[PDB]
Amino acid sequence: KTTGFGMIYDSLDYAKKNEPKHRLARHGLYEKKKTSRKQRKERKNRMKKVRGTAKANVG
Amino acid sequence: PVARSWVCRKTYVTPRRPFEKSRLDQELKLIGEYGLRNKREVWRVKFTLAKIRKAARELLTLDEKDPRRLFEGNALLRRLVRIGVLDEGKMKLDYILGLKIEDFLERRLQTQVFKLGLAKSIHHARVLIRQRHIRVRKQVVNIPSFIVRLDSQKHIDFSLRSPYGGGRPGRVKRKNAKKG
Amino acid sequence: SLARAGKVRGQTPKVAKQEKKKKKTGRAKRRMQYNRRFVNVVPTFGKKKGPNANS
Amino acid sequence: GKCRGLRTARKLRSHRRDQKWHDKQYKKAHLGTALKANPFGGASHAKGIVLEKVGVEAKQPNSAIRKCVRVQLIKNGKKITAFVPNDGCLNFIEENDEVLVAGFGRKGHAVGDIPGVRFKVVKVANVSLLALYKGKKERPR
RNA sequence: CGGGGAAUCAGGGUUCGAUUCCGGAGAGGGAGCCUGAGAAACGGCUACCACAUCCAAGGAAGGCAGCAGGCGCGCAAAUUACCCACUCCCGACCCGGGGAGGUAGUGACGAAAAAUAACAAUACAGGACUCUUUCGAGGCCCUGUAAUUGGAAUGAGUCCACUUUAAAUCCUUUAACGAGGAUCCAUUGGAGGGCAAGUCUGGUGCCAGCAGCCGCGGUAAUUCCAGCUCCAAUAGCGUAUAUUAAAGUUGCUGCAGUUAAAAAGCUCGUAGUUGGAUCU
Repeated sequence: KTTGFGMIYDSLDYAKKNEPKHRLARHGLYEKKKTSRKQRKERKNRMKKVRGTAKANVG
Repeated sequence: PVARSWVCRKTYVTPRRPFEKSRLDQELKLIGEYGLRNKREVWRVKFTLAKIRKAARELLTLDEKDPRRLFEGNALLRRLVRIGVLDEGKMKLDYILGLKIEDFLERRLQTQVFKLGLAKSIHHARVLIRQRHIRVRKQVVNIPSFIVRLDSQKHIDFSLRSPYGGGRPGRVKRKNAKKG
Repeated sequence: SLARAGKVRGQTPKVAKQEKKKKKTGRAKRRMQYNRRFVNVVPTFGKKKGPNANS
Repeated sequence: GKCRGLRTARKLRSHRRDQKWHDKQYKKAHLGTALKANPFGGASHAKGIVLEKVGVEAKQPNSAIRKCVRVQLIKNGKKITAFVPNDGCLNFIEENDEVLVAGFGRKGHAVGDIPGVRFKVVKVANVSLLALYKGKKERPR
């Protein structure tokens, strides 16, 4: 035997609203960002160092 | 803090005296009779039996109409009957103290495979179980220390995927038949 | 005075170990120990011989 | 004899601790003067620097020279004598060498023929004397 | 730091508890505050004390007993990895964030399971059943030596794929390859006694050394150094140290005090301990 879990939704709209994004990405219905954690942590700190509309310039 | 459990036991005790000839001979006789790997399997069965007898001896100190004594005693008696060590007629708390290590060693999967004629030796039985040729009811069991329940003994089979079972002969026969 | 170090170990002639067949391990070794001590037993009137007894 | 009254608890426990102080192993463990006289300082092992090589003469019935070493421990600066067990193993030791030392087995008591040695050399230049003696490893310098 | 608890243990006990749960304390040391419902808060501020960074020499900025990591210290302890998918928490919030936590890496701390081969035929060898006065004659099993043969079953590994998962890895499931002893070769200690197993052979000659203890070694060494053989445990086994049982050698259970260690020179006496019957 192989034992797993399964779900059948009523429509694709409810499936998109109620599945986790990773089980939607296994069917090609989601695209994850390619940025890692450390890049956006360091970007967040770097733009924490600056003030105002100049925050959007750094990156 | 982590989401991990740290509960673990030791399943045997090392004996008090290291070199006593009577104990060495008796343990080697057990190993030869039942085809065991080392002294630790003998010590493990001995420790299990000692735990059972300590539990029964703790139960016998209470009054005969005590609720804990009755409940735990029938639980222990049913557990020892189900593995086939006790019998239905002698299902009493006093008979538990009359149990042997050789009583528990007959209930291993190795011994039961050897007794039912599936194997021609006790060492051959241990090999056959380890080689994934033996199934119990429907599950393939790879462990020789598998204690066979009384209702589970009547159907021990050859695990149809095995060469001795349904089909698909193994590596050696496929190589030798593909010579010419 | 005196106090040599490694005198005898450096004196003793080097004898090479002979190449022998390997020993069985695990359950097979215990099987061989059981079959040697309890199965093919030779009766003895007083049993004064050990396993490593020579001469 | 002993007091056996129902109210003699503090007499019993006070006399117990007072006569407990008369036990030699208890006084070694709990007075705290042996722990500060111990060079290892409550450690299984210590690491030191070889100061010199010593021939220690064996006690009266046995005639031998045991090869020992005077070492100064790194962590407290105390000086000890450690025995180098096997034959030819003193030749693996040079002066001003880094050496791991353990006790010899009788808990601070001298052992066998050797007068006044409580310690043995375990490792020389961070490689074991066993691997050097059996020739499994090589020693740096 | 204290508890929950842990090791050991007949019964009584002894020892441990920095350590993931509950409580407390503190963020280099002291001290004083602001904000706030809540802090005498330190990934807030202000000082002094001790350290220490950038300087253009005027000034400016500090606080890993958080996560990784480094130095130092030592007998003594892991990656400057990936994710917020799970568990939950915070926010104006179904949406954002979390080195909390999760997942991998290192990991013989410790615990559980468990390989290193099994079988068949022959040649010797035993022990049994039948027939024989016996010798013997057989078809009944067993055992290793097999410098004897034989094919069968395999997991280790190699490695498509599926499954796992946030993405992976691992485990599991599976194609294909993968086993005859010079291999896919099991170690660590020991062999006088305690304590299981050699008065074997060679070398050394109170030397080198072994030896927890008793002892061995000074020319037949059962103890050193080796070879062979044997013994114990076995993927494990030594050694050092702390501790527990052995220890009825701390004795409440349960020890002693003539001669072995030990009762005060003697009496009085307070606290302490103990205290005669007797009431339906």
